[PDB]
Amino acid sequence: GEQIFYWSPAKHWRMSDEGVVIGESTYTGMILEWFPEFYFFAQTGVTINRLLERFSSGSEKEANEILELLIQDRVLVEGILPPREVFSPQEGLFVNPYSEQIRYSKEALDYYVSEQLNRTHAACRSTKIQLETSGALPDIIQKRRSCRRFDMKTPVSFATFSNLLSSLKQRKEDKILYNYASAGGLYPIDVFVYVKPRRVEGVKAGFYYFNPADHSLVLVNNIDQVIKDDHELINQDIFAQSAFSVYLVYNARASMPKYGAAGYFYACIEAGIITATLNMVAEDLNVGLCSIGHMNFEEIQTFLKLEDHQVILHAIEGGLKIDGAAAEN
Amino acid sequence: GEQIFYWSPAKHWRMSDEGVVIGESTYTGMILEWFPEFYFFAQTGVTINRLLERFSSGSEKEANEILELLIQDRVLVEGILPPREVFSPQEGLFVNPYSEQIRYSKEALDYYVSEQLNRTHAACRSTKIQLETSGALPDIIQKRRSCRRFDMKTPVSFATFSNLLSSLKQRKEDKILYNYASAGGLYPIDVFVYVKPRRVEGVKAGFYYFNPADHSLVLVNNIDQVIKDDHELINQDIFAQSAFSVYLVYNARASMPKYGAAGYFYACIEAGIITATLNMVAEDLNVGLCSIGHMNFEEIQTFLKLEDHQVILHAIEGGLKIDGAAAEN
Amino acid sequence: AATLHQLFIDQAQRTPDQVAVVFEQEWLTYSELDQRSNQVARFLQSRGIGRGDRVGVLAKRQVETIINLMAVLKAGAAYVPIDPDHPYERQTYILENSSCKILLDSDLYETMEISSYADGDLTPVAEPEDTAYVIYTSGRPKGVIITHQAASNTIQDINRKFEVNEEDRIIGISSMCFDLSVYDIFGTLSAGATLVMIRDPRDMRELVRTVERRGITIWNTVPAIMDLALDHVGSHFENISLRLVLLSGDWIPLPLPAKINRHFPVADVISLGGATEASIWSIYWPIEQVEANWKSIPYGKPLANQTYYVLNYDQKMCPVGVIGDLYIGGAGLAQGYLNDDQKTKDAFIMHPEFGPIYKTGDCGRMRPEGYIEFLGRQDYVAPQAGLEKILASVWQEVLNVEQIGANDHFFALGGDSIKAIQVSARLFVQGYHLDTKSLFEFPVLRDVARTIKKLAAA
Ligand SMILES: *P(=O)(O)OCC(C)(C)[C@@H](O)C(=O)NCCC(=O)NCCS[C@@H](CS(=O)(=O)NC[C@H]1O[C@@H](n2cnc3c(N)ncnc32)[C@H](O)[C@@H]1O)[C@@H](N)CS
Ligand SMILES: Cc1cc2nc3c(=O)[nH]c(=O)nc-3n(C[C@H](O)[C@H](O)[C@H](O)COP(=O)(O)O)c2cc1C
Ligand SMILES: Cc1cc2nc3c(=O)[nH]c(=O)nc-3n(C[C@H](O)[C@H](O)[C@H](O)COP(=O)(O)O)c2cc1C
Repeated sequence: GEQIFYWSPAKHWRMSDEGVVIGESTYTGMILEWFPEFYFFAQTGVTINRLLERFSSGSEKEANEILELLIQDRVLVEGILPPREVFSPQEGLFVNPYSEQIRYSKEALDYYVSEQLNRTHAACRSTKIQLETSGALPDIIQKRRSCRRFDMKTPVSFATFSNLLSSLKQRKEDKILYNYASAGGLYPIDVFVYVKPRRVEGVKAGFYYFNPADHSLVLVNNIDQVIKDDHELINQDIFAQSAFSVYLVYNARASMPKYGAAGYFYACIEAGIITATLNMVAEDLNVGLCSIGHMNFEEIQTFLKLEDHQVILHAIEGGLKIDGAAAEN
Repeated sequence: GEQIFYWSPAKHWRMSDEGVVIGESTYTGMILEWFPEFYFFAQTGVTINRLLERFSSGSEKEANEILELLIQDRVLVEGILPPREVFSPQEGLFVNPYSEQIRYSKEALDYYVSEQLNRTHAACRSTKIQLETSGALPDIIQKRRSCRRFDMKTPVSFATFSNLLSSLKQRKEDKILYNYASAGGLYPIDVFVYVKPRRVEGVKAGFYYFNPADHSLVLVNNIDQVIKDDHELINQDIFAQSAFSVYLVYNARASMPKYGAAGYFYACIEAGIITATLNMVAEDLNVGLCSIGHMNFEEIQTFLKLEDHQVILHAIEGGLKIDGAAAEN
Repeated sequence: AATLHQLFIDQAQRTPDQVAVVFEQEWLTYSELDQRSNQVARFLQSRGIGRGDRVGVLAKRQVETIINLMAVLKAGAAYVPIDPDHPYERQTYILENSSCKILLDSDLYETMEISSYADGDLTPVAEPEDTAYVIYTSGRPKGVIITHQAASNTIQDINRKFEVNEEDRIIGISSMCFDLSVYDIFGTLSAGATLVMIRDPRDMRELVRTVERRGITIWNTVPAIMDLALDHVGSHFENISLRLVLLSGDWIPLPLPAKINRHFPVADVISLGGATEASIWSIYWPIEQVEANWKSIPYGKPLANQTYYVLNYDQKMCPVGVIGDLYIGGAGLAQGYLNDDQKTKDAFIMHPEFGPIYKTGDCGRMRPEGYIEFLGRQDYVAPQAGLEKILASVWQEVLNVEQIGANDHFFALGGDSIKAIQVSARLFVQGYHLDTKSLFEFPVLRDVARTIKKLAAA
């Protein structure tokens, strides 16, 4: 009945004269005597109570303060890590040959980009095969663009919204089938949608879980809502205009029992497969989409009532494309 | 001029009575005195020579043996980790409620799958909106299947092969554009192809780097070749029949200077975007494709002469679809 | 309108899947609240709790408190709310003075395994003439006996005059030891609306975020809460979810409707107040825009089923106005004070030409425009840093002083709760956007300065 916490794989450590270095912070007080044994103990999975019995030796108020902070600072966690924590140690392994001003200066970035778009692999030989551009590509692939401004008046028709979301549904035909691929055919991505008021015909505002087996939306949360402060500054106008928000969620229980940790990796790939699949059906239906890399997923995860085995990988904003005005409603 | 090695983020540790536990192995000998300070020293990046000067104190042959083994066992690494090492610590965080026999028994798996395909999110309310299947989906999306047997006689026409690979090329139009999305428009995935002899009109066997700016293949390696023992048993007949192999490679230098570690995550998503985009152009051209999750990427990475900042994320086998026989050539 | 718990049961059958009450991460639907209140009501009856009894409840900001309250009413007994932050000696006084049998806290449904009791309907016990709750005021404190018939009349007319329905969402700011909360709990439920509970009522910044995050539509507080909250609000803020503002308690400042109209341009703000000694409310007067500005805001007309009088020394109506004492009558009147006959005989009296009346003690006059105006009631060293000086200056203007020691407790100058928020509000406005609470937990002037400045905006 007690919660079991594990040491986060994303956190690396060191002992110090100052105190216990964990991540980018130095800690002081009781935690100095508990350590380093506490590190060893914590990878195995331990409760708050067991930790207190083993380390308290004194004020249980003094012991609870350090335990409360290690959980808050995400050194002790209750379930699978979100992607951003998974990849965080990689910064210490990548040697950056450019200046930081690429991120702070539009002029430094515009140059870094043009250099990366004309890059080649260094181990290339002096032979070439010029192919042929003569081919024709489907317009749904070649004309897809990221839409960051939407028609905020015309509601998405119930037929249009149903068609877009039918790209993700099941198909019974001697065996369950989707319209997109999935490592091992396990399809461990839960699909959620947030709909804004009056922006999708037939769908009241709120968070819904899309059940691909029924082809139905099932309400999760109509009380809370997504706001602009949940989004990065550069994306707040994208969200403001959009009719709905898609959230791609990895269900570890639908994957990891078979493929282990690689199933989490496969679901990140599958998220892109879903994203790209979506953006084509959208172009067929004159719906625009734009992928969102980061946003306050800690809040969205809470709104959707996700369990310990679910983490949000990706978000997409969507809506009808501009072409004509309408009566303001 | 010396190589700098870092402690692998994928490796966690503990001190022991037996010796130094690193990963799933216990180590003995000199390494016991060097530790734990060696751990602290190694996250910062250290050479073999500097390590010897600091820890040798004795037989430089005895010091080199332990250093050679920590590099071999991937505790000390020279560059970014491949996806499989990135995600490996996640096994200790996922509590599996099923039995291991899902992986060993076709009957246990067939049941686990059907349970995961009829799953729902647990926090669902008792409201429902039945949508509409009445829509029509493009055949290129709805009819794509994973093709694991190919026409091994009819060569892929040079026009067909050029059209498939034109999905990944650049488009100059006031600004460089692709036919697929990329976080920050940085497009950090290098695309490589291995072509089998006589299976693609106009393309001699060998490893090529696809340059999207020229729309050209540039040879990397015609000496080596991919063989069936480089593939998992369940995939060897897929590879045997295929005309070519696609390899999706993350170029950290084209991404991480801007987005940090999240750019590695974004490239995994982008790999799926590319994979899915490819599998549709293929269906338009009656080419079949099948994604490959794992394979001996350590060898392929070596054949392609990848640098420290490049790792292989994904592989795809491709070829013409069966429909009619031909003269054996 | 029968009883309070019967209005909830009837509506819970209409919209069983509608959210009944939300706190933070777990909330109860109308069917869930009905099932768990039935289970606890049966548990109370197993302890001999029935008609005529009184049950003490702790007013913690948790959804379990809503279950206990509804379960006490379903058992036929009245509930007496107890403030958990009150000292033990004051909590004990009310419990013994009210003759309560037991005290219900949040440790009950899980502690007593009440999930095993029956969750079905219970054949009714309480009648509209029965006592629904006794609430103590003026802490020494005196309890007010409100019946079910009385509490339902106030609630039924608010919801029907303002069309409260399922789409409404009420923010639960007022503590349950104050009679205002009864509308936030029972008035919300009788219309199928949702109640959002607030963890800390003096966290003005959280109150603002809660209104925007959860689409709050109804605001029902003392006007002091709205005026203090809008002083933690930027000049470019605007919300369109709030549609009804019910203000009552203490005076109603003139600059406040200007703030309410500019930040909530769609909110129908209503100036009211009805004395706890009656059903909570008794007067109804919407801000009818503003075509009149002088020095005071008028009270209004009787809400419904209630009457108002400006009486002289022989209990006769003052002509064409005439400032005098204020009396009320009607279905909202309480039964009396619990176990105090002297105060009951003086406050609740019989009118020579009309039904019973209650003496509010307030003074006022009937304007020729038909509304009654409220005319009052009772007749008879040096800082060590630039930041410390700025913080002292705010203490100086709010508490009206000159120079203070940094170690002078914030209330050495008489500082209370309302002035504590006023201090941090002015600190918030000038660019110290941090902890606007923590004014009594940190006596030192500097300790507050280290807590309010730095970081701030972003
Ligand atoms: P700190 O931690 O202590 O800070 C928090 C505090 C307690 C300061 C603050 O958060 C707070 O007050 N919180 C409690 C919530 C709340 O609103 N409590 C007030 C009780 S509501 C109840 C009061 S009453 O009207 O019955 N009082 C009766 C009496 O008041 C006079 N009166 C009220 N409104 C009037 C108007 N508009 N005009 C003239 N007089 C008014 C009358 O004399 C009346 O008889 C209300 N809601 C029920 S009526
Ligand atoms: C993972 C991901 C995240 C993105 N996030 C944003 C974003 O936050 N804001 C934005 O304006 N565009 C965003 N984009 C859009 C692309 O970075 C880029 O602008 C464009 O999609 C490249 O091709 P396109 O312009 O044809 O769409 C994102 C794309 C991807 C793949
Ligand atoms: C990342 C990934 C790896 C896959 N690896 C294999 C594989 O090794 N062998 C195989 O037969 N199919 C493989 N597949 C195919 C799918 O797991 C699955 O069989 C099929 O694609 C599901 O839809 P489809 O049958 O319509 O293609 C892979 C798919 C993905 C997405």
